[PDB]
Amino acid sequence: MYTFVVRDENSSVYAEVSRLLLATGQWKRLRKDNPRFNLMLGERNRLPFGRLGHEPGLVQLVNYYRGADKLCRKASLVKLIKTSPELSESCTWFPESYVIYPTNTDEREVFLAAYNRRREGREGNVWIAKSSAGAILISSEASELLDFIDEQGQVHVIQKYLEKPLLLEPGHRKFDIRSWVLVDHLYNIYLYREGVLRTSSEPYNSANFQDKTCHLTNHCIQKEYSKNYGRYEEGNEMFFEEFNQYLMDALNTTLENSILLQIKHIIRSCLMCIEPAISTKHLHYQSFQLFGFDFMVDEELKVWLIEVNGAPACAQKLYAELCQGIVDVAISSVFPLASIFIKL
Amino acid sequence: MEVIELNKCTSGQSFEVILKPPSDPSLEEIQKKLEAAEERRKYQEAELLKHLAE
Amino acid sequence: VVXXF
Amino acid sequence: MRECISIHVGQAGVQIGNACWELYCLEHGIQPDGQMPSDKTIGGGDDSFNTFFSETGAGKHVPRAVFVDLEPTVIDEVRTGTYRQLFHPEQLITGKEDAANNYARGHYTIGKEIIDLVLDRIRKLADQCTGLQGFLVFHSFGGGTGSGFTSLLMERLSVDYGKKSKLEFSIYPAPQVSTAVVEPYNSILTTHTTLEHSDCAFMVDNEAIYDICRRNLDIERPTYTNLNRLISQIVSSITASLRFDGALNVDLTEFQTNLVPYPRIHFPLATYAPVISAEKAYHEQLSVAEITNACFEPANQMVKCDPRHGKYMACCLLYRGDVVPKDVNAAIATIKTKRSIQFVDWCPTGFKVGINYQPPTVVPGGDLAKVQRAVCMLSNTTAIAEAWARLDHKFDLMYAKRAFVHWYVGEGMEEGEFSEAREDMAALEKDYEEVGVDS
Amino acid sequence: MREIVHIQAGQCGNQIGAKFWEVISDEHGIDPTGSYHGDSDLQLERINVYYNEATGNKYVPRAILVDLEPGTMDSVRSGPFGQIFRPDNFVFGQSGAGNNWAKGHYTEGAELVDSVLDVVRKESESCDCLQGFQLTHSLGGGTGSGMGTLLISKIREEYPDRIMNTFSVMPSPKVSDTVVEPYNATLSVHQLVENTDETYCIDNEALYDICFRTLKLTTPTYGDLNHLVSATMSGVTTCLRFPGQLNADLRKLAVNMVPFPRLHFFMPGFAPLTSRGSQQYRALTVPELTQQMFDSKNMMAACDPRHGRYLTVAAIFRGRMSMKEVDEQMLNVQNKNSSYFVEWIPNNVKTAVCDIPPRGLKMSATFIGNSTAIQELFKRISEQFTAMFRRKAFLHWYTGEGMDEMEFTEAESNMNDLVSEYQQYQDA
Ligand SMILES: Nc1nc2c(ncn2[C@@H]2O[C@H](COP(=O)(O)OP(=O)(O)OP(=O)(O)O)[C@@H](O)[C@H]2O)c(=O)[nH]1
Ligand SMILES: Nc1ncnc2c1ncn2[C@@H]1O[C@H](COP(=O)(O)OP(=O)(O)CP(=O)(O)O)[C@@H](O)[C@H]1O
Ligand SMILES: Nc1nc2c(ncn2[C@@H]2O[C@H](COP(=O)(O)OP(=O)(O)O)[C@@H](O)[C@H]2O)c(=O)[nH]1
Ligand SMILES: [Ca+2]
Ligand SMILES: [Mg+2]
Ligand SMILES: [Mg+2]
Ligand SMILES: [Mg+2]
Repeated sequence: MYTFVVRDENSSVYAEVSRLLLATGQWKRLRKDNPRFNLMLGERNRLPFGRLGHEPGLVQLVNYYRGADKLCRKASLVKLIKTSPELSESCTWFPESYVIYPTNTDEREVFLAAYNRRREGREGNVWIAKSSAGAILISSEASELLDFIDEQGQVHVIQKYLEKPLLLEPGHRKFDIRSWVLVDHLYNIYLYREGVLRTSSEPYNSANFQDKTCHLTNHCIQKEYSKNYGRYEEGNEMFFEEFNQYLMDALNTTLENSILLQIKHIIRSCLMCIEPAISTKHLHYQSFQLFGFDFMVDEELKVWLIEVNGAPACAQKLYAELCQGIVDVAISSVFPLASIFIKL
Repeated sequence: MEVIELNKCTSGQSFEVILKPPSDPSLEEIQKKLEAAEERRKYQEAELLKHLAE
Repeated sequence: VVXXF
Repeated sequence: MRECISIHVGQAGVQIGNACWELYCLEHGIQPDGQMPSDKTIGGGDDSFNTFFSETGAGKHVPRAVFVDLEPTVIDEVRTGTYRQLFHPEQLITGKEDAANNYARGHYTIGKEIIDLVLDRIRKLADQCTGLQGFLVFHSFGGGTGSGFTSLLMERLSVDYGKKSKLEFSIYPAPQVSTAVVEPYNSILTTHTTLEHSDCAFMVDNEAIYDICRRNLDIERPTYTNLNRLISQIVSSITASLRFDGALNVDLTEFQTNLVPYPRIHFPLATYAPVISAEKAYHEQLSVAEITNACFEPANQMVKCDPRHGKYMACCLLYRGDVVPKDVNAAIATIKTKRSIQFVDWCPTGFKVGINYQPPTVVPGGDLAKVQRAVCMLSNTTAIAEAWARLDHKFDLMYAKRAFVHWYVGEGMEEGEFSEAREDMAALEKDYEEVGVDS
Repeated sequence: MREIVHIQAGQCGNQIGAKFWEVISDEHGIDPTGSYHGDSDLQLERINVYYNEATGNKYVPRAILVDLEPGTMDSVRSGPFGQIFRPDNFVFGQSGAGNNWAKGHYTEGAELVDSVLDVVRKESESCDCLQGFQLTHSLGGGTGSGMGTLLISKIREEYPDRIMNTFSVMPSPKVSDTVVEPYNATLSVHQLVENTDETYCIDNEALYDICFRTLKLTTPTYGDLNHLVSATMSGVTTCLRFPGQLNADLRKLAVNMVPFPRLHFFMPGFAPLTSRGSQQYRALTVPELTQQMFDSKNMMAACDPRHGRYLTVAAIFRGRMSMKEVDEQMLNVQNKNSSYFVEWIPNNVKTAVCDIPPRGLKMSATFIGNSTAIQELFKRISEQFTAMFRRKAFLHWYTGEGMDEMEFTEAESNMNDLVSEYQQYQDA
């Protein structure tokens, strides 16, 4: 028999994993504050790693890597990609970025040197604002949003907008790929075979920039700010099998070669970089964690890394298969009872 | 990387190694507490022996 | 009930 | 030459004390008689071992030490100990009614009734000291005596010897061997009271040394004797500099200097390697760069915590035995890469190193193999704060219901002193936080 | 904290007191005349805890035998170890208490109590360092119940800083047909809440059920009931009688077991369960000692521990065995049945292991639990009580000795408070 707890109920995913755990007749659930547990589906934030692995005769596992926020928070990821040699500042797959603290270690603004390097520029340049909160603006002239940054108290970061994204037809539409990554206590990097395209509903035009929702492909902005949805793909979620067939009948390639290699590469690069910082190989407790990587592909079929989601939600379709998959690999490899993944 | 202050001997040696620079209560006062507890305790024992006298 | 050591 | 007096308090204090002075005497070649064939400064000396021993005309070398236990059982074993001739009667102080794992009983009740006998017996040793540099206090966090009488003694020494130095060796409690449910009470209570009277304190989680004793010496149910001979090997590595001739950590003042920037944050994490089973006839000889790396593997730490997610303020490497600086600085160059070592932005990101050519001795017939080289790392990392968090969660659980509190009140202590000592600790976790994490 | 003074009051008290001394004497290698004839030296290390020494290095129990009729004590003196006891420490009257608490506590007992305290004092001065007192008695009769609680109230007065421990036999209709026992018991409980630090709740309902169901004895005798008590008492005091680390004196035990001054009523368990006829050729496995000692069938208190929550637990293992395996099985129960332990007392289960096993077994386990389920016992008595008191039945035996209805109402009231307090912390 096994014992587990839960301290994040607002999590879509582990609500389902908790559901599936109780369906095995071998996992009893304890009160969120019982110390004598085997597994911990801890809280997104403030997770007390200091108390794990100090219960005699209890093997303890958790669904977060302490130190993993260094890769998932925006300003941290940037600082990580330039400060970490394994990923040179000269990074082929990560857009140019600089960390930005308001007027209230400011990288503010060796950034500006880059803009005037494009005053000599006929290469158009446009940079984003995007933030800790789900509430973001985009324009060529820098000064405009630097005010928008100095306005609010949060720390921000600026990065070049990909002005020539791959455009799905019919629709002339923008999109981005979300891939789900699982790292176990051994630090095996597993990739879920199923991915999703967060497609944009309308055509992509570089004309208008203010709240134009043909720029952003979030589930929240496409449902709320558009009379356009399900025309081509129900849910604006184009799963891989379709995107695969399109790219062949369109550009004569595959998802595997044009995009998936580059994706699988950036994954290995990021996790192996952070690996000695967070690995639980020789710790008194063990860790595992699900990640969600957001990628952007361009018209030359080059893949870029946007951000790393430390607390990712799944596509409704893939819940039953993935949440099942998590238990196979992350929990039951540590806690045995009585493939849909890809090792890297 | 910089070695500094190499102090040697027959029984051992030592040095520093840098990789990057930066970037009360009284004697009586105690006893005043030691007796404030002897009293607080003697009191609670009076109240018991008082409860027992009843 | 009848119960001797 | 500056003398050090070590004060052994309670059951834990006295039993570790034996592991130490047993090991000391094997390292300085002193016999169970207190006789020393190596020494020629008969009657007295200005040698460096004299900082821990005084001398007698008959040629005996007598530990500059005081033993105290409110219970006579433990100290009685010293008296008939294999090493009994060493200590003289005045050094071994014993009561009859112990403190029953009650901090209040040790501090207030039983404590008042012996404090002026011990100080008198410490004074008799201070009056055999030409330039006393200070005190080394050995005790448990959990015990009644260890927590209660210790905090009493420390307060007095800060008065009777205000300018002298006080260093702590403290045993942090682990359920796996602990013998009381209220050890978390006595832990917070004694830390709050003792904090301003301790210059530097070395914490040892019984949990850590237990698992080290299981993992590295293949022992199924480690006894205290197992736990103690390990500890002594650590403690020796800390003190060797005072006892032998060195240039690093040469007097107690240097410890505060090297390891303690913030006076309140004076709990250096000790890591030690190699811990080798003696039942392993042949053991692979771990090189310098190998054992230097082990200093950053949590499994070898005296407290299980993760320095990676803390910052450093200081870091010392104390090598004993066959080590030369070339092999050292080499391995130091290595680890800065592979390992997550962030220092504070107001400290140099470096290491203080020391070598002691005499190698780690081991007790004949013990569970530790003699090794040619060994290291002991003393890192003042904020990751040790994790141990205060552990200890404090356990405290709040029990005190929300005032569980067992009545035992303390009944000794004359106030229920408010609990609140006083916990809110002190809640600041220490904040101080550790302000120093070592990104805002 | 070295010497303990033992006292036994009344029929039950003296019978189990006697059996208790029979048992531990055999464990410490002391013969009926008081000479030592045992192998191991663990047997004599803390012998000074319960025995005194004399000329010829004979060992005399530190025991005071009390009764209001000569009956049981004459029988004990011509009992097996009869001549072992200090002759002067026999203190008896002739009138009897007639199963009346009032006679025991206020009249017939008051007439005798001073003389007993004289022998207590004489023993307590022989003490280099006294811990306190353990009393053995029933709560259902008159002498042990009434005179017993009086002696405690009086002894707490001379030795308020000492620890007061009791082995108290709770009454059951399954064993006694005396109607007034619920009166005697309720009155006694009020005393015990106030004036003891530790009380082992030995329930005759449990002991009878154990004897009849598990041991398949169709006509259980007192000797059968007491064989169970004897075993429990040996086990529970083992951590006191031999060298050990945990709960090694009465004060420390109290501090580990008692989170609140009033809730000091312990639920003893024991394994393997044995009758004097049972063979017990097959020693149990460590996992078997554990699953049983937590099993309600092995509880001496007749409560269902699954109805409440453990505040604290001591667990004592005896005999040569894998101390490694003891910890795993102990840590297993805690982790398996974690809901039944209160969360707000971390690591409330503590364990000791003594090498010397009990007479006739190779492997034994003794349980000491401060469960909130103990209330069920007090609830039982409370009902048997009110059934009569609401009609003021049989009160004339008590009022006739000087008591008043009000004194009953308050003892009724104070025990109902006890139950509610045990229920306050069961939902925490
Ligand atoms: N490493 C080690 N830990 C010990 C030793 N003795 C006790 N402990 C630990 O210390 C705590 C108990 O405190 P003690 O030192 O035994 O008690 P005390 O200081 O003698 O005080 P009282 O016994 O109440 O009079 C528990 O957490 C034990 O696990 C020892 O010899 N070595
Ligand atoms: N350099 C760039 N090029 C193209 N698109 C970019 C971009 N930088 C940001 N975006 C846009 O940002 C949008 C949303 O990404 P975001 O950073 O909000 O991640 P997310 O919504 O999946 C998790 P959260 O918002 O909670 O942090 C994407 O649709 C993407 O088009
Ligand atoms: N277990 C046990 N219970 C007893 C024994 N003798 C009496 N009792 C119980 O104690 C109660 C009677 O108390 P008793 O000791 O005989 O009265 P006293 O002599 O006035 O103290 C009843 O509940 C009996 O069942 C005995 O030898 N063993
Ligand atoms: Ca000399
Ligand atoms: Mg002690
Ligand atoms: Mg009778
Ligand atoms: Mg008369």
